[PDB]
Amino acid sequence: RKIVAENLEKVQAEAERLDQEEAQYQREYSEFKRQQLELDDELKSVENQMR
Amino acid sequence: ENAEWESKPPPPGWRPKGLLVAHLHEHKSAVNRIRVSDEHSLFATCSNDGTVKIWNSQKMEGKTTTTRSILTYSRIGGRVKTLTFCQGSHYLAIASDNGAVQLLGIEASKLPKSPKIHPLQSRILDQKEDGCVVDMHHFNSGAQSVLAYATVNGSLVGWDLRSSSNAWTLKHDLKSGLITSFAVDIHQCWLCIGTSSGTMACWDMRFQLPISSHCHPSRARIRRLSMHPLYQSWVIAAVQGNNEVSMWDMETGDRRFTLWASSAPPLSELQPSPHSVHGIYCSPADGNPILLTAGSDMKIRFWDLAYPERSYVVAGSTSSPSVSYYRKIIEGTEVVQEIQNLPVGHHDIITDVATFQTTQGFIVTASRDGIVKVWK
Amino acid sequence: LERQKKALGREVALLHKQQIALQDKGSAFSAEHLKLQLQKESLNELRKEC
Amino acid sequence: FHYIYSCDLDINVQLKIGSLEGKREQKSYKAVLEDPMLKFSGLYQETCSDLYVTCQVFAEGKPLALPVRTSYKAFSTRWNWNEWLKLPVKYPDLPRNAQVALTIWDVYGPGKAVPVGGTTVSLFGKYGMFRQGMHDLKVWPNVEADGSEPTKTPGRTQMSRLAKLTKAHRQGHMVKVDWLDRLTFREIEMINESEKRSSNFMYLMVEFRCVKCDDKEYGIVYYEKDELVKVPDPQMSMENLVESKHHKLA
Repeated sequence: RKIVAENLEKVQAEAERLDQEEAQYQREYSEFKRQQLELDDELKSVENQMR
Repeated sequence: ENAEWESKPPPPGWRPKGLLVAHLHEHKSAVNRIRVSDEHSLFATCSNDGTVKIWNSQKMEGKTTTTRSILTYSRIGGRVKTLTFCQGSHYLAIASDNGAVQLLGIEASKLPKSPKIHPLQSRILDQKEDGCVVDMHHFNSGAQSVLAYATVNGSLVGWDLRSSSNAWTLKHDLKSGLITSFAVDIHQCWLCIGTSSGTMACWDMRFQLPISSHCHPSRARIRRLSMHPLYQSWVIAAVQGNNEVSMWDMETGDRRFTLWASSAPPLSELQPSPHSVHGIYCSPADGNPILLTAGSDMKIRFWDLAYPERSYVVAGSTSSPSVSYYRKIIEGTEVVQEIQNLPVGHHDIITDVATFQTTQGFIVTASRDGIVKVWK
Repeated sequence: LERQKKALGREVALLHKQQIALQDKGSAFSAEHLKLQLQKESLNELRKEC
Repeated sequence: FHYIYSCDLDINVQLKIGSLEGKREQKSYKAVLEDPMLKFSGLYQETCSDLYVTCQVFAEGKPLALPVRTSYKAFSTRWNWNEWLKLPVKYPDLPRNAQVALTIWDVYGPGKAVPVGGTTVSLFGKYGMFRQGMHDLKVWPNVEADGSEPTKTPGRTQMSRLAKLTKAHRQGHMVKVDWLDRLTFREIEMINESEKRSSNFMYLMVEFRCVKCDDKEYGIVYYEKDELVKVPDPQMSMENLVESKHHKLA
C-alpha cells in the first residue's frame, strides 16, 4: 500500500509538470494565432490594392 | 438605473443618403479604430503607422476652412491598435503593440491658437506575463474612473485612474482561444468576452465569478461584440464568414436573429464564403433599432430592423445591381437574407463605422489604407 | 488483513487509471507542440510572400 | 431594520443538528493488533455509527449548564439527525462571549465513549447579533469541543469573498438582476461544494431558530439594561450591613 501511494504521488508530480508545460504552450499558441490572423488580413488588403 | 445605452451622439443620421462631405487622407498604413466624444466635440483615429490623430467635429463640414487634424501624437511607438475617450474627463487612452498603455490629456478646456497634448499616466506590460492589449473600455462606475483592458495571455484587468491601482482582475481560460472583443453592460453588472474560436464567455462583475453563455456551431472567429439596447441579456456577435452579424441571448444561450448577407445557404457551414464583417453601430433610437455594418466588401449597409425589406446600401461601386432583403424564419430565428437581382466608395476593407453629430448627424469611416470619409 | 487487502486493491486500480491518463496526456502534448512548430514555419513563409 | 433585544426575548435557545458531512480517518493494522478493543469500536463497523452530538453553552471558560444529548436515531447511509435540540439557557442569560460547544461521540467498548470530533462556534458574532441561518461549523478531530476563551477548537475561520457578497445580496445591498443571479447562485453552490470536498476535515452543519413564533424578519441583538462637595464618597447614605449582621446575631 505504501509503495502504491508513493507511485501515485510521483504521478501527481508529473501531472503538475505537464500542466505547466500546457500553460506555456497555450500562451505561445495565442501569440502565434494573433500574428497569423493579422497577416491574413494584411495579405488580403494588399491583394485588393494590387488589383 | 440612471445610466443610458445612448452614446455621446444621439442618432440624427436617421437615413444617410450616401453623400460625402470630407475626404481626410493623412494616415499611411492602416486605420483600425474610431472614437467620438461629443462632450468636447472631437473624434480620434489610430493606425499602424504609430500615430493617433485628433480631429474636430465642427471643422469636418469643411464648408469654409480646409479639413485637417487639430493634433497628432506618435511617441508611444509600436502600432497603436485601440483607444477610448474617457467619459466625464478631458483625456484619452491608447494601447500600443509594444505592450504599453498610456493616457494623453487633451487640452480642450483651454482654446488658444495652439491646441495642446500632454501625457499624464503610463503603464507597461511584460511580453511573457501579460502580453499586449487587445481591447479597452471605460466606464465611470461610482467614484472610481475605471479603465478596463484585456490582454493576449487572457487576464482582463481594471486600472483605476483616480487612485492608480487595480480595482479588479478577472482571469480567462486560454484553452478556449485568444480574446478578440468584449463589451461591458451599460450598468456594470456583467460582461461578454468573445474568442477566436467561437466561444462567447460571460462574467459577473459583482462577484467576479464566471458564467458561461454559449459557443458557435461552425467554431468560426468572432470579430466584434456589442450590447443590445433593448434585450438586457443580448450580445450582437459578428462571426467571420457569410457577412454574418448574428445575435445571441445568454440566459438561454441560443441564436435569435441572423443578418445573413451572403451567397451561402442560410446558416450554412460548408466553408462557402471568405467575406466577413467588422464594424457596427446599433442604435435603438425611437424603438426601431437601426444597424449599420461596414465589412470587407467595401460596402456600408443600413439595415432597418423594424422592416427588413426597407433596408439599403449607402456605398459601393457603380456596377453593383440592386438587391432585395428578405425575412424568413429558419429553425427558430429570423434570417434576413440578402440576394442580388467616379465611385466615392472605399476601395479596401473598411475597419470601423462611427457616427458623431453636431447639428445633423454624420457618419465616419476608415479603410485599411488610411482614408477617412465623413458622409452626411 | 481482509479490509487492508480491499483498500490495497482499490488504490491499485486508481493508480493504473491515473497512469494511463498521464500517458495519453503526454502524447497529446507532444503532438500539439509539433503542430505549433509547423504552423510557425508556415507563418514565416506567408510573411515573405506578403 | 427591525430587531428584538436579547433581554426581552424570554424563551429557550434552540439549535438544530443537521448532517455531519465528511470522511473519517482510520488507523493502521498495528493499532488493532495491540488493542483488540478497536475491532468492536464503532468506527471499525462497516455502516455509519450511531453517533450522538452533545451540546453545552460556555462563557468566560466556565460551563453554564448541563449538556444536552440527541435522541437516539438509527443511521443507514448518512448522518442526518435533523433534530431540534432545546438548550437549558435562555436569551437574556447569555453573556456577550457565549459559545456553544458541540462534541460528537461514538462507542469504544462496554461502558465507554470516545470523542470523534469537536466544534465551537460563537453565538453572538460580529456587531453583537445572534447568528442565524444554516452555518456549517468545522470539526477538529479526536478532541473534545473546547470551551476555553479563546477557543482552541474554533468553528468558523475566494470562498470568503463570496460568503460576504451573498449576505449583502439578501440584505438588499446589491444590483438587481434575475437571470444573472439565478445562474451565479448555482455557481456559488458548486464552488462551496468543491471547497468542502477538498478540505480534509469534517464539517458539521447546524441551523439556528431563523423561523420562530414571531415574524422571521426580526433579528436578535445583544442588549442589557445596566463645589461644596469635592472629596468623593460613594456610600454616603446606605445601610450599615455589618451593623445589621451583628444586631441579628445575638
